[PDB]
Amino acid sequence: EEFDAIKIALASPDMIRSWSFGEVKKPETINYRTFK
Amino acid sequence: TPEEKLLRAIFGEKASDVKDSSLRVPNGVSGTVIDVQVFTRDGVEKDKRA
Amino acid sequence: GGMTNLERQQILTEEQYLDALEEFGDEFDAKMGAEAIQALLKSMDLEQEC
Amino acid sequence: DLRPLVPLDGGRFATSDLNDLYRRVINRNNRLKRLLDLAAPDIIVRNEK
Amino acid sequence: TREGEIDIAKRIEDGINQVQCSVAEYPEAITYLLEQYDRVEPELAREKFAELRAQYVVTRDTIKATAQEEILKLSEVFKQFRLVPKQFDYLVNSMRVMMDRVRTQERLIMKLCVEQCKMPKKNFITLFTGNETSDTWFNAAIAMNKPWSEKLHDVSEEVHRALQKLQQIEEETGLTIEQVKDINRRMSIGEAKARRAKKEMVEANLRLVISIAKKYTNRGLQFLDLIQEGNIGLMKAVDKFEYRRGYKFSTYATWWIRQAITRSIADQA
DNA sequence: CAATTCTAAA
RNA sequence: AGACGAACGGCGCGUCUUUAAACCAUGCGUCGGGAGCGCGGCGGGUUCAGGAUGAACGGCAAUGCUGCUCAUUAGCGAGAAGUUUUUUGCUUUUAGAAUUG
Ligand SMILES: [Mg+2]
Repeated sequence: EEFDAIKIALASPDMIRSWSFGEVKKPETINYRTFK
Repeated sequence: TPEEKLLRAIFGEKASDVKDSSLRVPNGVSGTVIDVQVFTRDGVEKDKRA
Repeated sequence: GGMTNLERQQILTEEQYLDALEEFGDEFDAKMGAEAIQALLKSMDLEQEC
Repeated sequence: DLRPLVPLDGGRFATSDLNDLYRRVINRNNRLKRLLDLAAPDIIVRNEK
Repeated sequence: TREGEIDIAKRIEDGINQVQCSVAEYPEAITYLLEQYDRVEPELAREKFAELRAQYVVTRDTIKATAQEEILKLSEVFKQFRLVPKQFDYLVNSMRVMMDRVRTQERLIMKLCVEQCKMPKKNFITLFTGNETSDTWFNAAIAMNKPWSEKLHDVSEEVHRALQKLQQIEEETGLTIEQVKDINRRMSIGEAKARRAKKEMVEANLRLVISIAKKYTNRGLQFLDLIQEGNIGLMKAVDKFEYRRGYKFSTYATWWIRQAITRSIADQA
């Protein structure tokens, strides 16, 4: 977004929850009758 | 659809559909076909040209 | 370690741990796994040690 | 999309490896959740972790 | 290895006996016990509770000497009660919460000594230990003016009000912090052998549980699921284990193991 | 070291 | 020949026969809603209380209802058919040989 310098550091758990949009639970991927 | 790709991985029976991948001359290459040469693996019906 | 002749850094494997457990249940804070090291990192203070 | 799983034909895939790794990690984390639910003994959770 | 289990059981009885003795030695544990008994409120139990009340009042009237033999005979007359699991666990929980508070006090005080002045451990152990309430560590430390005894006045005041908070908690308990730490050491000692007991039980019983679990190998459920489900079933079976039985160990496991494995395969398979 | 062919192994 | 399948419809397709079920389980397949604001409100969650369910709620919100006014899509390259449809699309790397400036 037209920045001017990159800061890098460690990611606090609050930040890790900030980025995402919701916890991921099950190992299953798709319907396997449909591909939904 | 569902129950078909599952069957596809189980046994597999495809519809007798057609796709074509003939050999086209690469572009920008004039020519004059001076010879054709056909090879057939042993134990197959031949062709008129052969 | 507390007032029990225990050093914050000394590592004691399973059987010495059993012996120490018998010596002391309390003031020998038996933590294991990543959590242990995690907790330890919280205790340490930088600027004074720096 | 950065780790796509091409549906090419059924369960087999043309995919970046990470689907497998995420799958394994989620499986083991769920298992540890189950253990801590059931209050199983030490050595079992030792192997779990 | 019946010796291991019988030792574990009798020694668990010893440990619960010792912590109950400490409870008898401790005021507010008894206040909590009588409060919860009144809240719950058998003629044998009623007269035993009346005896407990008479013992409590006479002992708390006779704090001043014979109180040592008095608490000894309290110990031998107080062990006739069988301990309910929930009630015993809750009383132990409350008194270990007291212990955690006292541990917090200890924690706070020796941060005020150790790192702020890089106190040597050996010298502090030798000197501070024994009194815990006097000027032997407040302004007797400054007395010798050793290299760790000139930058303590700057911290002696926070040490001060920290330890007056500690004595406030002391009168909250009632028996001097020396005595409190001694009895807490006693209960922790008994609990330590109790943990060793369960430790020995599980470590020796690992072989037995895996051996009995190995009978099933072609269920379709993972060998892992087999072992942890069988282990948890066998543990909750052992939690009230009886050694009086002449039957061998595997006899007291097959049904629990079988039902646990059945539930596992039915649910996740 | 930019292409331009050809061959060979996955 | 009709019915139902998270809201409506078209079509697909499962089952049933004048009935709305049943099956299934982020409760099936697939295209469509010129417009933005307004009206209420399917559906689906929150709070409360009841003791297994009743009430209220508006972040949102379907089929619809009376109105005010902003104006009309598309990967690339081959190929086909008739301003409209339609098919296809790469194992690239790792070496080795010869030749350019
Ligand atoms: Mg030149």
